[PDB]
Amino acid sequence: TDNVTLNNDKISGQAWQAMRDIGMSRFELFNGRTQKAEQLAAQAEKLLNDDSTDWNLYVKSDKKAPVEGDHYIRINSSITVAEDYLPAGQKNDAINKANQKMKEGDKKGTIEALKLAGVSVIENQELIPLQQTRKDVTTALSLMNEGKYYQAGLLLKSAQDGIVVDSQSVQL
Amino acid sequence: TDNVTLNNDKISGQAWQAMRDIGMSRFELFNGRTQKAEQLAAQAEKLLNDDSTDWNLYVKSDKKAPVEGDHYIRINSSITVAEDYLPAGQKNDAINKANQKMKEGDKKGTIEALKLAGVSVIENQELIPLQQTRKDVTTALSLMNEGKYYQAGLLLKSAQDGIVVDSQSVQL
Amino acid sequence: MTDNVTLNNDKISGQAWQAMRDIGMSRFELFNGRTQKAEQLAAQAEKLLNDDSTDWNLYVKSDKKAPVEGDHYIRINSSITVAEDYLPAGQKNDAINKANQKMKEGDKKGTIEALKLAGVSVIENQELIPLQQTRKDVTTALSLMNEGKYYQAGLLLKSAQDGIVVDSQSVQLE
Amino acid sequence: MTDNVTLNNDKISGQAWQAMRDIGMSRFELFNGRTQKAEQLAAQAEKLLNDDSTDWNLYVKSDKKAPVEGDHYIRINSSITVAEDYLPAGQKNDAINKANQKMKEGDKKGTIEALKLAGVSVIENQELIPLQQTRKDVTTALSLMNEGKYYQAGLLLKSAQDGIVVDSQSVQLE
Repeated sequence: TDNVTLNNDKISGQAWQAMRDIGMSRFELFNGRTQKAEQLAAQAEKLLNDDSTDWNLYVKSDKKAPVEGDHYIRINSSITVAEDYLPAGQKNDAINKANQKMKEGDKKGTIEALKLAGVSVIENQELIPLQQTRKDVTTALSLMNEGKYYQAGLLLKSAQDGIVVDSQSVQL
Repeated sequence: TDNVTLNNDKISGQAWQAMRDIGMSRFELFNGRTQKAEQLAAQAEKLLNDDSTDWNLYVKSDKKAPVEGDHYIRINSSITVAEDYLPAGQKNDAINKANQKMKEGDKKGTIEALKLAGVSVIENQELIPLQQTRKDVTTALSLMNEGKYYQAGLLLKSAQDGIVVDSQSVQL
Repeated sequence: MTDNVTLNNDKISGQAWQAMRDIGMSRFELFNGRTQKAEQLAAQAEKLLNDDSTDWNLYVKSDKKAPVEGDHYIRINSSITVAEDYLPAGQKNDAINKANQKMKEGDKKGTIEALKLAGVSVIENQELIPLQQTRKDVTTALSLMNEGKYYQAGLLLKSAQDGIVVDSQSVQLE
Repeated sequence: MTDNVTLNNDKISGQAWQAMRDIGMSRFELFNGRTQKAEQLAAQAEKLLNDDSTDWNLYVKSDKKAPVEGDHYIRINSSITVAEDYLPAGQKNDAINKANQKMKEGDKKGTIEALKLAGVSVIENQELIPLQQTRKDVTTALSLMNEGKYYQAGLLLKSAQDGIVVDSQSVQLE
């Protein structure tokens, strides 16, 4: 399933699951189960090339991908808080306000109430370069079809090293 | 589903999925969807306390958990290789031997052939303390039932910081 | 503690890098029962970070909004990630030789182009900290140590470290 | 570069820590078109790691099998992870005060017990490297730099860094 960032940008659940599959496929090479490795690599190839999927939904438009003509897409998002010192009594009142804002679904009000609590919020967006990752998966399957399993492991690993984490303060 | 380490120790797919749920639940707090946060926290509570599950299957017996009477369990495993220098021609022959061993399902022969290629293999086992994590999830749900959403976020984060990565050279 | 530069020649604060190292060591010594050593380490970080003979604008990454109003991210480290496409070895080894010559020549843009021909993409990982927010964490951590509130000081030092972010960007020199 | 100790008082190599820092910087300078500076950094790491006036046994973590036959993991850094159970604040703040006094007193075992009463578990993260395998990576990286094979040298420096492992263990002093 798809999730969303705080600014409501879509996150690809399929590409996330394909990154999980790629990592398992590499493990199964070393585990001596080469056919399960190929199946896992194939599932990631299908997840990443699904023509039903609208891949433009997940593109992070303001980040230049390594290869020309490629794009980064979002595959996960997580939260980092950083608390500054505040007297506990004034912080508690501020957090109470934040909690009511979360219950109200007010995202911007949540960030603002948290700011008054000395709390800042970073959003870490995990990204992959879609076409680079597709090419890594396809060449890896080609190497598996040649019996070059270690070399396929190298390509799968490369796809995983292509993941970046873009950490940005929250601006709504 | 369950996976296995190289020595064939079982890995808990449910606890893995509960760690993924915990992290999403914390995000949804900040995202201002407190009820989806509670549902995600509840799914992790059910995954982690399933009495159908044989939790002793996943225990890492030789690692002392923080809290007394608790145990670490395995929730993931991945591979790190470290290549030493070898002339390319003698390495290629060694990798050929390794690839045939992987095709043969011979794990120990794979590690040995890889050694002759200058390649060593580390297994990173991701672990969680089961009862500590259960308690974190339950208190977090209690705090959500009191409307203390930020404070529940703290407990969910603590569960995630409890994850350790045990990296060990492969011995079969 | 001496400065370095990114691939684009932007300055990197070695003082700020050393403060973050001291902050980590300071927190450890708290739990190690050496609070006096913990304070000297945090005091070292505070004076590294607040040096008013240093021109902190040299280190700012201006295209990144800091969490706290009026703050800025500064560069404290740069590292390299490569990603290798599969290539006919002869074609790759040939372009690697070219990229090696460009590195000898000090030709950064030639190095990136040659590595492209070798199927190699280069990412530059810039480690950043929010300057003023980090100074405030250290200063208040020091106050807490002087008040004997050692566990609480460790909380603020940890929070300073969690402010470190890594900006991974594909290399574009021209 | 000076040594420290773990919570259990086992020695930590500051020389090895500094070599790993130099190895990272050396790889960066390769791509930065400063190969001469890259070699000096790797040469610094090699002589830090191979110092035969240093007693490398002091740093060995004997309960951890290194990947290569006859090698050993050595400690290059220690850090702290805490995990806090939810506790009635009054009960927690009370035990934190006790833990703060134990840290002032330099009483490591008292600090751990007091923190337990506060719902706080302490993990010590020990960063390790395989000593001989790391020396070999650096030495051959230097050879590759002298042969003008700069990209290939970066491969070996990267491989040295990927040998770093973190042993996270709950704190047990008695």
